[PDB]
Amino acid sequence: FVNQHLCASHLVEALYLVCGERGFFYTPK
Amino acid sequence: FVNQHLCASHLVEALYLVCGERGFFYTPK
Amino acid sequence: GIVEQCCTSICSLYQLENYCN
Amino acid sequence: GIVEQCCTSICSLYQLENYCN
Repeated sequence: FVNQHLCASHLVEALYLVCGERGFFYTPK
Repeated sequence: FVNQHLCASHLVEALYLVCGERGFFYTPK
Repeated sequence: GIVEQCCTSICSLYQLENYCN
Repeated sequence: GIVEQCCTSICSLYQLENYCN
């Protein structure tokens, strides 16, 4: 699921799945 | 050495180091 | 930033993990 | 192709290995 173009909520979903309990920051600018 | 912007001969060098005896193809178009 | 790396171009696990806390 | 992925944007091992034989 990570090795593709990921935009908007789809990007966010990947961050959520990858980062797990570490959490993450999302800064699209 | 791989997680940066790699252009021209610098790209080629990274392919050479990563691919080893598998060899590689370089198609810049 | 993340959009240039993962949306505009193809994402990777290495790049996503740069945004994990 | 490889230039768009690795030159114009940041490369990764995953992407380089897509060009290994």
